[PDB]
Amino acid sequence: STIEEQAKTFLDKFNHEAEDLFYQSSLASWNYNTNITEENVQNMNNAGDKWSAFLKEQSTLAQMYPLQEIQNLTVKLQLQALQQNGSSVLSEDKSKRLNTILNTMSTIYSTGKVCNPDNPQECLLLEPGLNEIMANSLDYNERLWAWESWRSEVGKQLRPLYEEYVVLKNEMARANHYEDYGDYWRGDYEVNGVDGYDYSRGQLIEDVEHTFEEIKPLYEHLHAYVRAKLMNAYPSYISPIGCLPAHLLGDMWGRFWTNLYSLTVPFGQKPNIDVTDAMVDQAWDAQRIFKEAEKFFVSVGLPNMTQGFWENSMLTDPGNVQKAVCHPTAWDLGKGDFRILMCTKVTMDDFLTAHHEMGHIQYDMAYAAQPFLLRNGANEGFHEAVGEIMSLSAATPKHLKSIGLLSPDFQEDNETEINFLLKQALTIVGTLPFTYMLEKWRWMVFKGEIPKDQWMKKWWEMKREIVGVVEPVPHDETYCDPASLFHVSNDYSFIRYYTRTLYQFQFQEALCQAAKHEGPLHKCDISNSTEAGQKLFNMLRLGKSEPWTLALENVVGAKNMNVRPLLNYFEPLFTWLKDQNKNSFVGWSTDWSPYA
Amino acid sequence: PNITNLCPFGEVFNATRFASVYAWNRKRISNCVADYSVLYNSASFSTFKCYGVSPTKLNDLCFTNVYADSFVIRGDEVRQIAPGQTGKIADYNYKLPDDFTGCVIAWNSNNLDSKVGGNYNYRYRLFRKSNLKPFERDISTEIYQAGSTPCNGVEGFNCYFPLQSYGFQPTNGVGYQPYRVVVLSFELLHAPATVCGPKKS
Ligand SMILES: *[C@@H]1O[C@H](CO)[C@@H](O)[C@H](O)[C@H]1NC(C)=O
Ligand SMILES: *[C@@H]1O[C@H](CO)[C@@H](O)[C@H](O)[C@H]1NC(C)=O
Ligand SMILES: *[C@@H]1O[C@H](CO)[C@@H](O)[C@H](O)[C@H]1NC(C)=O
Ligand SMILES: *[C@@H]1O[C@H](CO)[C@@H](O)[C@H](O)[C@H]1NC(C)=O
Ligand SMILES: *[C@@H]1O[C@H](CO)[C@@H](O)[C@H](O)[C@H]1NC(C)=O
Ligand SMILES: *[C@@H]1O[C@H](CO)[C@@H](O)[C@H](O)[C@H]1NC(C)=O
Ligand SMILES: *[C@@H]1O[C@H](CO)[C@@H](O)[C@H](O)[C@H]1NC(C)=O
Repeated sequence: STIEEQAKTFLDKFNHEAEDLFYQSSLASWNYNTNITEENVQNMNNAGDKWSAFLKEQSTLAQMYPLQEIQNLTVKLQLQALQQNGSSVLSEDKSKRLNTILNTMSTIYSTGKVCNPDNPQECLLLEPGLNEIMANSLDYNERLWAWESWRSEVGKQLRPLYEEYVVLKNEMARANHYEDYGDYWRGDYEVNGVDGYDYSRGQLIEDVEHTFEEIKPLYEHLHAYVRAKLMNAYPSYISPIGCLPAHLLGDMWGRFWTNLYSLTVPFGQKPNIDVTDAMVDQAWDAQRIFKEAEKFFVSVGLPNMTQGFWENSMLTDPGNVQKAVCHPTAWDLGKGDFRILMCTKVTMDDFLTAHHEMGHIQYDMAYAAQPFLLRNGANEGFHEAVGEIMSLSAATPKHLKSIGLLSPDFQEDNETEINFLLKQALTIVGTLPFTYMLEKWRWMVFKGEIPKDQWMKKWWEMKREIVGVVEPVPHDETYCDPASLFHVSNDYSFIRYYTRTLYQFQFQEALCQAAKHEGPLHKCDISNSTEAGQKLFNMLRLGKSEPWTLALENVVGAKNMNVRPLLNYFEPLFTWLKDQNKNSFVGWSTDWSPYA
Repeated sequence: PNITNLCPFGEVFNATRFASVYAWNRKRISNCVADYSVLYNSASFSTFKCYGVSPTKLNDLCFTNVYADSFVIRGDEVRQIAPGQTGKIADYNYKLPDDFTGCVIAWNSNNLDSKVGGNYNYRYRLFRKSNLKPFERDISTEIYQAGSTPCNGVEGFNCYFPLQSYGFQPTNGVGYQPYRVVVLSFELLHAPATVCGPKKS
């Protein structure tokens, strides 16, 4: 009869025929990931082509129902999600060119092998050949060689490809009534039609700048401390007044600073909170790791894992004969099938990763009651944030003492809390200016603020201005230094990490206030608290049915992303860094004073 | 006295194949001895929810006829086999009256009714113009008209085929695994009641 009932019946037919097909595609992807064999690659490609063709035909059918004649918010949300053209609005030649460009960038990044000139008989791939060198070497020219050689080969291959990529993606986005591809990425946070809780695509950039302006003093103090310690590690290269050299940050790109914890530790003489040896002494299997994670999630009141999870997940490396991807991934395959693919070792990192991925699984299980096309996070930030809050809670010394993994006579003084907070800052605070600068640069590239002949002059200028990191030697326009990273070369949004980082501490303050923790925020553990789990699960059960602003009201009581919980989390470390920076100079100069 | 001629509950519960929920099988059970304690004391049933009568006095009471309706649904759809419920199964496939006397027995059948490729031998009705009357069977395969335009017998736009297949894989969750449901309907009519329980010696 009416248009709304027609759309509801069409959505019922869609959910019905898109659930089994998504399950087939996800099962084929799982069988490829647990068994890397060429027939599994072919089965994955066939299932993916069937899924994409079915989505094209259903979007084509879906557009015939106009949006403004539908008043139910959930039906309008599913119809908005389905009616996106994607690349279908673009011409078939240009769509094939875009798909070819994406595939060849994926192959160039995955099979990129770089080694030293005049010694070409064997070469090292990025993982783990170059990762280990970047994370563990203490030699200036070796890290400089690895960094410049990988950006030479990868950037000089990827620069014309990226120049084609920006034009094709802008053409596709403006064909979809967006300003640019950056507006297309910012449309994930767009809320329209809800009174008061509306969020605009243009408000995202303003909110990110407004939060980063409050990030900036803490990052400046952390940068000054890291500069002083790296000056101690490398005596003559680092200037007291200038930026940090790019190849010394502990990672390939400067994404995280967590590999500088050995060099920049405050109190090395004091012990660490490493629990690896304790699990080795008690012979903790990976099954025991996941069962302890399940005990954590049942202590907070969330549902425990299904029988199909324990039967069908791969929680251990299979062996030499069977090949599998080593990256930890939680899979929502569909039809109530939830699995974790992790090559779990007996380490703290794998235990925290088990908590993180089971948090992903809990988030996926919570919105299983929702319709199929609404089975996602409210935005891209929440899905990662709910795993990172479990990583926060499990890493606390109270949780380790509670489960017996840490000695009950371990002394928790202020120095261990300072060095733990510094490790968490190197992981968490250090990625924020890099993430913000990368997304702002990509937004200005898509918007046309930066011409193609001026991409790198602006980019290093942005890095000196925001991240406080200087290039070792100048790069011309033959280089493509951003696209050496996984997310930018493979068409992924990058603001999800910034939003994830702020949502992480907002959720942490909300659940710790729910759990009635009476101390510092970093000493807070959300186990044994049914009300914290209930406050979490109220948002978790919604999925994408409600706006992310309303979900954030449901958890923290605020309608917008907020920066104060992060600053409250690192406040002991902030006071300690302000005490330690009396003699040194906070801030950097954008000039070429150390080296260029 | 000594009792023989038990009611054929083996051909209902232990059947090699069950019907689809749109075409649910109805078996009329008459003139035999119905021993209900064999069913109640079984550990193989997940749901044994009886409405209008208790299972303990079933083996005592006597009824004129017993209607055994058998079908297969999903795990999350077992709750809709109840008086007063709402859903695809209750509205469009199998409707129970509000004044229902009988028992709803359901059990997981992932072992039998799921194959690795996917068992699509079980269809449900997804669309009908109106809700079903209680104990009604709809086996029509006429194209559902959701729009003003005539379908003309072809599945195009706003015109859908009303019967849709279940996807049953053994790796599915418990809310998507197949459940065999047998509904027993007990009525007393003015004819002499012949389906009686076993009498103790
Ligand atoms: C992985 O693939 C090989 C190649 O066909 C197959 O023999 C093996 O059974 C597979 N592994 C599992 C666990 O099924
Ligand atoms: C929107 O539709 C859903 C069914 O898809 C229904 O449960 C919900 O109540 C509707 N909301 C409104 C406001 O009509
Ligand atoms: C998708 O592309 C078609 C083709 O021009 C267009 O008519 C339709 O409005 C587009 N949909 C959206 C949501 O932009
Ligand atoms: C999950 O919790 C329920 C409730 O106690 C329990 O019956 C079930 O056995 C648990 N699941 C597993 C796999 O142990
Ligand atoms: C820890 O507390 C003691 C006593 O208040 C103080 O002397 C010391 O400087 C503190 N250390 C740090 C790292 O804050
Ligand atoms: C949480 O509950 C378990 C079981 O009741 C208990 O062993 C554990 O000590 C509790 N955690 C804390 C921090 O009290
Ligand atoms: C059906 O099969 C089960 C499985 O062994 C058996 O225990 C039972 O006696 C059979 N008959 C009935 C009527 O349930």
